Amino acid sequence: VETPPEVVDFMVSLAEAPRGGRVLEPACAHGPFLRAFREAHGTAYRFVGVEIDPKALDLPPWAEGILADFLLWEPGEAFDLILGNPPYGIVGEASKYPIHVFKAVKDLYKKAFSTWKGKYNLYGAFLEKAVRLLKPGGVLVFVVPATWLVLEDFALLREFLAREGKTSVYYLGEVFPQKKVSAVVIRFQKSGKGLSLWDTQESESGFTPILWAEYPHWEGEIIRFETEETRKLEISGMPLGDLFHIRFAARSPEFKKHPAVRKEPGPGLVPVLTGRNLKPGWVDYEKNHSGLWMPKERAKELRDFYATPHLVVAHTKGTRVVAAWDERAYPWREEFHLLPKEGVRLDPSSLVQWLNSEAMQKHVRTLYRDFVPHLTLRMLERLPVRREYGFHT
DNA sequence: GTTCGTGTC
DNA sequence: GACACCGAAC
Ligand SMILES: NCCSC[C@H]1O[C@@H](n2cnc3c(N)ncnc32)[C@H](O)[C@@H]1O
Repeated sequence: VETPPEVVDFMVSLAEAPRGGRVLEPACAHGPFLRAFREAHGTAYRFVGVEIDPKALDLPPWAEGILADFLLWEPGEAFDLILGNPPYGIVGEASKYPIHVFKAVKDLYKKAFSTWKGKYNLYGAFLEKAVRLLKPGGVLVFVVPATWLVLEDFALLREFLAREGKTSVYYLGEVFPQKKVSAVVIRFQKSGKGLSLWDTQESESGFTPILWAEYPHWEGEIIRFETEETRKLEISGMPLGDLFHIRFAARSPEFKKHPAVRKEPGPGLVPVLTGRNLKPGWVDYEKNHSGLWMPKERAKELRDFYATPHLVVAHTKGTRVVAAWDERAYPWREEFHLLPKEGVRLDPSSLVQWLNSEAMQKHVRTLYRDFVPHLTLRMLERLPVRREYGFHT
């Protein structure tokens, strides 16, 4: 619920409004962005803050305060400038997710937002809402998690931004103390088109932006930090996804409902493996991390691919490629499981060595930095491997 | 069928 | 700060 002063200062340096313009801080609490903007650019604007919690709303006389759910709020008139730090979190059951609303409210959210996809996130909804509240040519400056650059849940959001105007993304990374989030600033303007990607560096003003790459024809594709070397490697090889079907492991409740699964070791039973069992180039078949055991030979009932040795790639070891050949064909409750496409003939050991290579680790760290704590399917399917006869590049 | 985000030390 | 969710969500 806080933004560091130098993140505020950076964002205000990116903000613009015509004089007499309408300036809005959604989820405002005491209105730090309104205050910072007014300090920097003076008093000749109309300042509005929207806050859902009356005990949090605390603005000076010069700002209009509104007590409402920003996501359901409909002003009479659109805005010249919208800035701030929206709330984040998945709306769902408290046992698993942090954002708790009545089902009727979540239904209203899904109705209001065309970018709502999968579990989605409050911050996605705040972005779509803000764009919708902009006058043509209006500017939005938000600080949000980096996850929307790459994740499937945000594909509709990226496509929406791409067609609604022009987007600049500035990577900050993990700049909130005591908060484990890699953050970006988004500067969007409701006009023109394209994407500009910027790095940043800490400075006495706060952050200095460094232009990284421009994508004038951006249509909502995943956003990555490309370099000469990442580009060269990709074109030198072919995508891993063109050689393999990529599946995910059966999930924990699938195992818990299977008649042969037990919560205890026993004769003829094998541990159900998790990501903690997967190592670079080998599998630990000994230690049980799942709390579940089953007859090895019945695993194929959950997914057919459990029946034979195959390549397993890690999902939750950060931005890394950690791969092994599961020669025993054990049951897995986690990770990616890669099955060769028709007529593909490879050497498991060669491919494993390549995927685990220092070169491959550097490749993914460059493109995807710390946006998310996973190697995702979208990243995995693009990993460059040797070109194979029958599908070159 | 598979996605996504603090918890631990 | 490295290494992990795991199951409610669609
Ligand atoms: N802008 C700082 C971080 S977001 C935290 C703040 O947003 C508020 N908030 C959470 N959800 C909101 C919503 N849907 N509409 C308006 N304010 C909201 C909280 O009350 C809190 O003050």
